[PDB]
Amino acid sequence: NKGDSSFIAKGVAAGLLFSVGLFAVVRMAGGQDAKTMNKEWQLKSDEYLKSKNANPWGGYSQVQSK
Amino acid sequence: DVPTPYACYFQDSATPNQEGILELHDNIMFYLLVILGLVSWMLYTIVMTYSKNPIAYKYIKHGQTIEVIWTIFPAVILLIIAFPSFILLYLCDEVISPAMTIKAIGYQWYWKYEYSDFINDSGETVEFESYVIPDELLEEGQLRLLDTDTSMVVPVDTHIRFVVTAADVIHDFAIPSLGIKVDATPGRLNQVSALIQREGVFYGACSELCGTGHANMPIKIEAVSLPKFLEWLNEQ
Amino acid sequence: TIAPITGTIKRRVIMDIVLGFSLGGVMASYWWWGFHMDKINKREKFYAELAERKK
Amino acid sequence: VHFKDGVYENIPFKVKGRKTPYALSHFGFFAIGFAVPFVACYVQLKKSGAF
Amino acid sequence: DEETFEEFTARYEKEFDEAYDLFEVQRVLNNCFSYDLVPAPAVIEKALRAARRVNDLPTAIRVFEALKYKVENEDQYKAYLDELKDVRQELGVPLKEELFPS
Amino acid sequence: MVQRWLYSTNAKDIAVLYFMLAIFSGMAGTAMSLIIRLELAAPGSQYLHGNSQLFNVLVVGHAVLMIFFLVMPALIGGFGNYLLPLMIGATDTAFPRINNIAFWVLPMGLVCLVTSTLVESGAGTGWTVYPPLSSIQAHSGPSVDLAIFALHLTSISSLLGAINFIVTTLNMRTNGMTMHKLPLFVWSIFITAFLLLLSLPVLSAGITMLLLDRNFNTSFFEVSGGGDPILYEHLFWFFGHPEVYILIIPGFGIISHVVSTYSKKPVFGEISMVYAMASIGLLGFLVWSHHMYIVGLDADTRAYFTSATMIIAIPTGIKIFSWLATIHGGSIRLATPMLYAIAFLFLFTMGGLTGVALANASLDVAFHDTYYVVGHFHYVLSMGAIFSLFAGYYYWSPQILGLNYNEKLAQIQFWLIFIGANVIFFPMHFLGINGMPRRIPDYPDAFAGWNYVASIGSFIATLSLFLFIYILYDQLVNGLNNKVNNKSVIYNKAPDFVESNTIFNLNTVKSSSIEFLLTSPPAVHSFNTPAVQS
Amino acid sequence: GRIGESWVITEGRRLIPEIFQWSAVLSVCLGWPGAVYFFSKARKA
Ligand code: HEA
Ligand code: HEA
Ligand SMILES: CCCCCCCCCCCCCCCC(=O)OC[C@H](COP(=O)([O-])OCC[N+](C)(C)C)OC(=O)CCCCCCCCCCCCCCC
Ligand SMILES: CCCCCCCCCCCCCCCC(=O)OC[C@H](COP(=O)(O)OCCN)OC(=O)CCCCCCCCCCCCCCC
Ligand SMILES: CCCCCCCCCCCCCCCC(=O)OC[C@H](COP(=O)(O)OCCN)OC(=O)CCCCCCCCCCCCCCC
Ligand SMILES: CCCCCCCCCCCCCCCC(=O)OC[C@H](COP(=O)(O)OCCN)OC(=O)CCCCCCCCCCCCCCC
Ligand SMILES: CCCCCCCCCCCCCCCC(=O)OC[C@H](COP(=O)(O)OCCN)OC(=O)CCCCCCCCCCCCCCC
Ligand SMILES: CCCCCCCCCCCCCCCC(=O)OC[C@H](COP(=O)(O)OCCN)OC(=O)CCCCCCCCCCCCCCC
Ligand code: CUA
Ligand SMILES: [Ca+2]
Ligand SMILES: [Cu+2]
Ligand SMILES: [Mg+2]
Repeated sequence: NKGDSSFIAKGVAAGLLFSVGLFAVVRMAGGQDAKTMNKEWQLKSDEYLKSKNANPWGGYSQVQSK
Repeated sequence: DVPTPYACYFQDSATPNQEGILELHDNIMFYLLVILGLVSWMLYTIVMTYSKNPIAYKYIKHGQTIEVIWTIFPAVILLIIAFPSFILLYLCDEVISPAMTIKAIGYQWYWKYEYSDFINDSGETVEFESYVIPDELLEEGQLRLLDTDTSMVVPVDTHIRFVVTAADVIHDFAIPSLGIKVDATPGRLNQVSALIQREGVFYGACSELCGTGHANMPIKIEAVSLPKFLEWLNEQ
Repeated sequence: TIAPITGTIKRRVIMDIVLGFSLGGVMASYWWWGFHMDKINKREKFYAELAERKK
Repeated sequence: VHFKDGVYENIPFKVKGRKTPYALSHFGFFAIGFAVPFVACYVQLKKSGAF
Repeated sequence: DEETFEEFTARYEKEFDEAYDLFEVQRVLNNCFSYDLVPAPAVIEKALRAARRVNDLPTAIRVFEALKYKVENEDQYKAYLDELKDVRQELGVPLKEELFPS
Repeated sequence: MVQRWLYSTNAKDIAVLYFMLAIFSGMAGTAMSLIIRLELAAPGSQYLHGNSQLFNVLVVGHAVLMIFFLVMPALIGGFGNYLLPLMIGATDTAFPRINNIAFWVLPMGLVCLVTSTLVESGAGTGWTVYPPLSSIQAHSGPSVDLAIFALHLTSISSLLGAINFIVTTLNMRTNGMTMHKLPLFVWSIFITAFLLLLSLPVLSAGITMLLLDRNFNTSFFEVSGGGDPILYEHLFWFFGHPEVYILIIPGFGIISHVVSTYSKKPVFGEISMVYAMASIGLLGFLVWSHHMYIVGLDADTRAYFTSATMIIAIPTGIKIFSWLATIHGGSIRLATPMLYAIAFLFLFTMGGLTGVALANASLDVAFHDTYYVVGHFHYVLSMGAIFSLFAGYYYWSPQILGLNYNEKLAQIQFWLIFIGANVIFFPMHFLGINGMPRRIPDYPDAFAGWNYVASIGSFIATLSLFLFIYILYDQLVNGLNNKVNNKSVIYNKAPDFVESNTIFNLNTVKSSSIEFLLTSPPAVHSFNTPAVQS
Repeated sequence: GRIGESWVITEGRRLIPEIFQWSAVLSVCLGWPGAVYFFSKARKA
């Protein structure tokens, strides 16, 4: 019926929002971060890999954290 | 040599066998993209035009020309990529004139390496065990679940034969950047060959569910120069 | 008098199939000559400079 | 054997004319299915001494 | 099925003359517009004279509506409305655009 | 009431019990895949406190429930037992008491697998159960025994049901219906019944021999007595591959009916569809060692299995082009069953094209125990067989039940699972090509990126399943009202262009199979005077 | 002869808009992970 496609698009976008916000609540009961998941630790990893000439044409950097 | 965050491609290659594996992957994906381009286009332009067709063509039920043609076309494509896929299969199985052999044995959550060519100045068997460094003992900058307390040292530009077996259950000797993957079965010895073209450190892992410690059994390999390998060998 | 009108849907399945092969044939052409050939030439430059360092 | 015909007659469970709401049966049945993996985890984490 | 266009008209002309109620005139008309061709003007004329004989005006209106869906251009629709001029005028059949003008 | 559902000899009542058990089991197997994806969200111990045995236990439970307790009792035990006798005019099945024991062994096989995870430490072996990891030295206690007895009870179920399906099709057709006149869904249950009959007995030899090593001092696979672990893999995989086709072909026959109904066109080249289904069922017995490409077989053995695996792409591609030929030039009606069928054609093609790469033995060296493989078989099993199971329920349940469902609620459900399934499994190929092994609870830190993305999509798809559970509730409480208001679709075929509204009321149904001509809930005595066709 | 405009012009007017709508759909189905990496810490710092 007229007005049904708009109800469908609104229901899909409301289902995406609820599941994503529920994931972030269950994450808050998870365990602590690993001790190596920091930018300070990840920049000494790159120090070791640049000496050993790691990945000489596609990149070796391990930096993905804050 | 090492995996990287958000990577969507092969790790860089160090051997001619992994050079050829990548060449066959890319050759096949050329033709899988033509086929996906056709099927997704026909699907899209059929829904968009015949969802608004009020009179169906109910008297079209067969066609001799198209049905023969679309039975032959997938056979030609399948035959085109089988030619280089057969050549690569027999080029990697051959192990001709190697200069050294190394044995690797899998255990309940560690590896073990043996050199028995008796080239060192005192003519013994060089052997040691390799263990993952535990999380509590890591030094800052070392790589979690990858770095080991001892590693395997090999020279560059040398043909090497690997001999792989196991002691208790099935394991798997695997290093992505070298093009190596082979099961390690209690009772039999398999072999593989390699020839490394540059120096560096190459990381791998066990690839045959072996129990609770299946994730804590990594492989680390260092490739050095020939005078540097003889000095390391003659000491350890 | 009106000449017969026939084969409208027969000749628009020929153009769909031709279009599908052309569209999928430009996605595959970029993958080879744009992406794959790009990584091959970087690799071949690392090695060809490595031999010169060996002199 | 002769059975009855109709709408709510070819299923083993009662939906209408019942005292308790049918929602307690419908969602209670699918809740117990979703809950057996968590009972297993509880027993095994209480064996390892984690709890 | 190897039927030439000339055999197509001569067979559906025979099929519109034998239809004896509304179900038959609508069923024969449905199958005539379901091929990969536009029926000739002499077939459309017999379909209008078959709906007159069962006394049904909406079926005669829908005949020209299907005609404007099946043609390839709007100048093919016009050339039909210029051939069947007398018959649409003699039986009193309006066009759907003329009946519900926008 | 007691004797209608515990003493049953009616094939329609038994098919309802199958579907009830099948859907109760997909709850448990989805809950296990959610616990698995939460522990894989980030590096480190997350929710299981570092118990790696427990993580491995939940992976076995996940695979066994999805395959042997959801997809087989629903596609075959459910739809096969309900629609096959009605589509050929049969008054029952042959052997009605055999038909009843093949259901009641599945509840007993569930109280064997569940009690297997609660005893000692469970079975942390993988769904393939390779020795020596699964022998008494590396897995002590009664957990692996209780899992083998569970698999034995599902084999009795599927074998007994297959013998019943084969006799009924060959012996109880109605007047005028010859084997060339069968509906395509009847052909798909008939061919599947033959693959089960010739592959299940080889699996029962393999896992009974594994039970003998553990408890009776036997050396089929023990290396100290001369046995060989590689023998078990030959025996297990000789049943395995035929199984994956035992899971897709019934869905091939469902897709044929749905696509033809919502196009108003008959299936293009209907006779070559049966020939293709038979060729795929025959070539599925000659390809099993593509699952053993790296265990040390000969190079000439590996070159045979490469070419044998590739040529199953020819008959399957005939079925793909045939389905696109029937919707071309159609009059498409986009109800909910039609949405799943169009997504099946796009998502099954993708999963099957990643299998063609895996078929070459040279390339499988970089594709062994790699997430890349996990990405292949969740595209053809979860966006494949699962999507055809949704298409079936929305197609036949209003007739079977007499109750309509909320249409616009069902299109929200379809889009939530289409979006969420793609988010879980598409990045799995990126992890595998970069080299991430499978069956690990923990990984190096460079794999954190795509593993976080996939764990989010796992919440999207579980929410879509909970919406389906509500749609079932709404259909069972408000099904009669869904017919008088405008909240549901009444006719899956609309009037033709020149067909008037009142002429359409003379024949509402234009069907090429019997099932849409019965009363809405079909009568318990469906045929007295046999149906007749020309 | 033939009445009206050429069949090339009539078919051209119908397909050109659909080519662009096809390439904008397949890019979303295959390129959506490229957007996740765009807003990541690992990318371009
Ligand atoms: C039937 C087959 C099936 C199905 C449906 C699924 C569904 C899913 N699977 Fe799994 N999976 C396997 C079969 C299946 N899987 C197998 C064989 C393995 C390998 C085991 C091994 O490694 O030993 C495996 C392994 C596997 C792993 C590997 C773990 C590791 O290696 O240790 C992961 C990881 O995330 C995973 C995830 C998922 C997810 C997220 C879904 C979810 O996306 C599901 C998405 C959709 C749904 C929520 C399901 C629909 C719900 C229903 C109840 C249907 C009802 C329908 C009607 C009745 C009409 N699966
Ligand atoms: C529904 C289940 C299902 C289906 C249908 C398939 C179908 C196929 N599978 Fe798969 N597979 C599994 C379920 C399935 N598989 C599971 C569960 C595993 C892992 C088991 C485990 O380890 O636990 C697995 C693993 C697996 C392996 C083992 C890899 C490994 O473990 O290392 C291989 C090897 O070749 C394989 C290949 C194929 C091929 C070639 C098809 C072919 O049938 C696909 C053919 C289809 C198409 C090709 C698409 C359409 C075709 C065209 C449009 C024609 C035009 C095409 C060309 C010209 C190329 N898959
Ligand atoms: C148009 C294109 C498509 C459009 C695209 C649409 C989709 C776009 C998706 C982008 C959103 C992705 C966000 C990912 C979720 C997230 O980042 O959570 C942040 C943190 C948890 O994230 P974490 O890093 O994994 O937590 C670490 C675990 N510790 C160490 C804490 C134990 O969470 C926290 O701890 C702090 C936040 C606490 C939760 C409050 C936030 C709001 C939730 C409210 C709850 C509402 C619903 C729950 C009802 C009960
Ligand atoms: C696809 C890329 C993104 C996917 C993920 C996001 C999905 C979008 C979120 C949900 C959209 C809601 C829209 C409302 C419904 C609507 O649009 O209805 C508008 C039309 C008709 O309704 P109407 O307008 O005539 O009347 C409105 C009266 N109220 O229905 C459709 O056309 C449905 C389209 C069917 C598509 C079939 C399944 C598609 C997946 C197959 C893969 C496609 C091929 C890929 C290769 C090209
Ligand atoms: C259904 C299964 C499909 C199979 C697909 C498996 C993968 C095949 C290999 C694809 C290579 C991707 C190019 C890498 C680009 C890159 O360089 O990535 C760059 C970044 C991060 O890169 P970075 O920062 O780490 O380093 C390098 C920095 N330059 O990522 C991304 O932008 C993610 C974007 C996703 C790419 C879209 C993939 C489209 C391929 C469609 C395949 C169709 C299947 C065919 C039929 C089966
Ligand atoms: C707990 C309540 C007890 C109340 C106390 C009694 C007081 C009076 C209250 C009156 C209620 C009487 C209670 C009797 C039990 C009862 O009616 O519902 C209780 C029943 C349980 O019983 P069961 O017979 O189904 O067996 C099962 C016991 N293990 O739940 C249910 O199955 C809910 C199941 C609904 C989900 C199935 C959905 C499938 C729909 C069919 C579609 C088929 C498609 C087929 C295609 C092939
Ligand atoms: C663990 C140790 C292994 C035990 C094996 C499992 C035991 C389960 C069955 C127990 C036997 C009870 C008798 C039921 C059989 C019966 O009665 O067959 C008799 C049926 C009765 O037909 P009807 O009454 O349905 O129709 C009513 C008509 N008067 O005739 C037929 O069908 C004809 C075909 C005979 C085929 C029988 C097959 C034998 C069943 C066992 C198959 C096990 C396969 C797995 C092998 C390991
Ligand atoms: C066919 C189906 C298609 C569906 C489309 C997908 C959309 C559904 C929702 C997807 C979930 C997003 C996962 C985010 C995980 C996360 O947390 O992202 C983290 C990253 C940062 O990285 P970080 O290292 O700082 O993380 C730190 C961890 N704590 O922030 C983001 O990038 C924000 C997300 C970007 C939004 C893109 C969403 C995709 C839409 C595609 C639109 C079309 C693009 C076309 C390009 C050609
Ligand atoms: Cu050794 Cu896994
Ligand atoms: Ca973890
Ligand atoms: Cu297989
Ligand atoms: Mg393996």
